[PDB]
Amino acid sequence: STGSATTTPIDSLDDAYITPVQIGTPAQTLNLDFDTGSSDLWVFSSETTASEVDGQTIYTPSKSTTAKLLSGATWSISYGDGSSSSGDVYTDTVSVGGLTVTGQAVESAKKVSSSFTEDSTIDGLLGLAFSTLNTVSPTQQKTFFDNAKASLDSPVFTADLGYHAPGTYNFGFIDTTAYTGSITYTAVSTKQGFWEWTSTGYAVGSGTFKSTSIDGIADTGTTLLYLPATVVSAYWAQVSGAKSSSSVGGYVFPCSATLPSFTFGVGSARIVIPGDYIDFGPISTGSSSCFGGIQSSAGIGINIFGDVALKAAFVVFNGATTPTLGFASK
Repeated sequence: STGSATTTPIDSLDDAYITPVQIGTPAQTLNLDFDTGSSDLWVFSSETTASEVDGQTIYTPSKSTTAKLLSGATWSISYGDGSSSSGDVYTDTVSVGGLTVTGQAVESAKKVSSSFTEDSTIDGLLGLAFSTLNTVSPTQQKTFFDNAKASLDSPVFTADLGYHAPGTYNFGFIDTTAYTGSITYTAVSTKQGFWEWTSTGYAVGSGTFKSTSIDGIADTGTTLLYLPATVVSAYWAQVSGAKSSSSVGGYVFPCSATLPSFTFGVGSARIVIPGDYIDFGPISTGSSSCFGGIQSSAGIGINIFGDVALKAAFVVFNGATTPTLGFASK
């Protein structure tokens, strides 16, 4: 089997991407944030504290003939941005782009933090990291991908995120029309439960490539590119007037600037992020200070190849017995 679903930016900045997901019988379609940096499929639901729901579409398990309470199971998750959610668990039928999993754990939120409430466009998350990070207790649950894997034509999924445009998540096949050149594969460590890999270096604009190992995670659920302070300083030094602002929370730059590209290495291959992808617009409405899309990972504890980086590539998440990651230009 295979599946193919379109993923759409939630706003004009590509702050996140939503993908429609069918849950239950009859289908209830919710727009979920596919997150390769976490491993819980959780939704706004009929159980979510009413004051914490503001515009989201909810899953109502009592209206699904295939829903079953997973008795005694609870979940609770905290994300890198300080947001969180928790609740109980049902199993139900879940379909993405025509690919169906029966008995998928669907984690129903009883509580969500303010950032989730405030984002009316995101009805939940669908985790695509390794199932070892799943938070369900006392019986850990598998991700949608892990459940689907054995049925897929090939044990892979691909992320093809758009810049200010829709893109595609495919399951079970590699669309050879969706990228240019060849796919370069690179080793993955699953020791921390992430799609963790080592970039071979970087360049700023038309500058020379610096060969240096940068360990980080491929994370579709993180908006920006978070890299070591040395790398980030080298980038922003090429933008007149750019500075790190503790009050704003990162690097800012004059909105009048033209940003240089940023290149990262995948083995001997190179992925180029155009300068425009690094512009996250005014820090506040009407400001002439703009927020940068490349930020320091110092004090996160991990480097993160988030959407800024991933949307410049066609990315293969290879879930074979020894997982790997593939990157191609597009």
